[PDB]
Amino acid sequence: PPHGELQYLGQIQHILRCGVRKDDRTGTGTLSVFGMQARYSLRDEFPLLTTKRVFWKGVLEELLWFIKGSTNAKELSSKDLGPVYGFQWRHFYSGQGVDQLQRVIDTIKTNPDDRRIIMCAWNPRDLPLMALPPCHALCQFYVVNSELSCQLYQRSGDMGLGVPFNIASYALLTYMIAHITGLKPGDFIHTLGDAHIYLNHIEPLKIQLQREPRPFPKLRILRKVEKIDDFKAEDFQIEGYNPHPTIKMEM
Amino acid sequence: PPHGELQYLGQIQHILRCGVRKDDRTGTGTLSVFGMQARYSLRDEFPLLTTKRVFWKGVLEELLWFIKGSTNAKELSSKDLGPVYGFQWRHFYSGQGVDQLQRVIDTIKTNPDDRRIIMCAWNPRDLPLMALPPCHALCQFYVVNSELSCQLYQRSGDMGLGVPFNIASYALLTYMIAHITGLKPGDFIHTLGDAHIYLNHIEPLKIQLQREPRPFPKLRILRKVEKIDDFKAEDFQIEGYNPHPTIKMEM
Ligand SMILES: O=C(C[C@@H]1S/C(=N\N=C\c2ccccc2O)N=C1O)Nc1cccc(C(F)(F)F)c1
Ligand SMILES: O=C(C[C@@H]1S/C(=N\N=C\c2ccccc2O)N=C1O)Nc1cccc(C(F)(F)F)c1
Repeated sequence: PPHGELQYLGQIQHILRCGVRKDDRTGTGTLSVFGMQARYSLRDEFPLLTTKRVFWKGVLEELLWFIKGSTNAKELSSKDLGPVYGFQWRHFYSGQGVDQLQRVIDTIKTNPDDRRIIMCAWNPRDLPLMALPPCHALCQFYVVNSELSCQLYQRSGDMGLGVPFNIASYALLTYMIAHITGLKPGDFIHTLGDAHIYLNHIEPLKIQLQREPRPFPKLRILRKVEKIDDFKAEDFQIEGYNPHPTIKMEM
Repeated sequence: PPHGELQYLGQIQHILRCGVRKDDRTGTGTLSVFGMQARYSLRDEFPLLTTKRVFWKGVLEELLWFIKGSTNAKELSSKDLGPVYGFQWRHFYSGQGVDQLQRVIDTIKTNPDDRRIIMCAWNPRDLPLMALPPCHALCQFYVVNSELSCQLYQRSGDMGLGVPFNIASYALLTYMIAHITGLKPGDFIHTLGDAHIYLNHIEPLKIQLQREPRPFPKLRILRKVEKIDDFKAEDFQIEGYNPHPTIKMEM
């Protein structure tokens, strides 16, 4: 079985070769392809990329912050709001609004075959801009044979910085939900609309491309946890993570 | 360049071999895989499948009906509400609610680089069921180099009946929007969550698999059209459609 990270490497390669020039909101140069998908197994492994060191601690901490429902930006001082944007996962507050995350968990428990196990995230800058603002990301969950799978659709994906961080974030989220629903993690599927590489990330990425992936690490949850709000950073241990060196993509 | 329909055939094959048994809402047997994607070129061709005759007339007529915003079910007598569900494309009436379709068209015109060119469809049975009900489908548009591309994400896809019909529907929609925005059709990308085959469709599909695709036909728009509401069925001509025989999938 080939290494899942090869998908990510192949997508970078594909964008470098066939990507077309396209400006973003601020007009600052990307190579762009529309429509991509990769599948990462979560079965006795965890897709924390190995061709560069991924900031796992920030992944964990930021996900925990989102599961809390916190809007205090400084409440996230664990030592530009993207790329996960989980601000409306819990409320739209101790009972005000729909709780998307809790609804996902309950549906998985009350009707695992449901095709509507879906949670959305919005870029907060979009909210005052218009009514019925489009989500930045939709997350769909899926259960078969006691395995929980997750598919993330992002309307756009920064391949150098955001994507590897998002792969780890939603994989971690899936591990958490599986844990509290008594299921085993299955697949994480990552699907993009506008998949793009910033011009200034090109050379660093060309170097990363020449690196050989190493076996993905494992994620262990060290305690028995009951409710999604109960997880702490200390309950998690990444083991066997042997990545190539950090790459600084200069945003 | 291999025939795009081969993607569809390969996905059927993949579901037959690796699909797992999963019940739907009514509990009536499918083989299921989670997460799929196919890309169909719209450049001087139109992805109306050839390994069985696709009911083009119903495709066109139903899309036109949705663009109208009609809720009179009998208003669609052009001779179970799925699989497109375009009921909220225009209103949520001559000015009441967000007009998703018109907003897509305007954004394409006022800011073609926008990553938020998105329109959603809901299964109407979901609406009274809960607040913030998940869409059945999200449709994202994308513009580069005067080409309009479209990606449809469906939370679930009936591979035998719904999928081929949806491929033609969203391809047609893309042709229409391109026409009125002065762009050329690019790619239609079809992405599924729960991609599935009903048990009773298996044998018919196994037979369809042994059929060789023929070149896709072309779609011609016969008149110069200005606003999306102005299209009529008569403005469209499918040419060079030489499909294998009709296959009845017995729902
Ligand atoms: O600096 C960031 C940016 C993070 S990091 C990120 N994406 N990371 C990608 C990434 C990280 C490590 C290795 C490879 C990667 O691609 N997205 C974010 O929102 N977050 C942050 C972390 C700690 C503290 C602070 C604060 F609060 F601003 F000081 C911010
Ligand atoms: O019977 C249908 C079902 C259509 S057809 C469809 N999907 N078609 C798939 C398909 C069609 C032709 C060939 C191959 C296919 O896979 N989905 C639908 O909603 N629609 C219809 C058409 C005309 C008239 C009526 C009415 F109003 F009920 F009488 C309904």
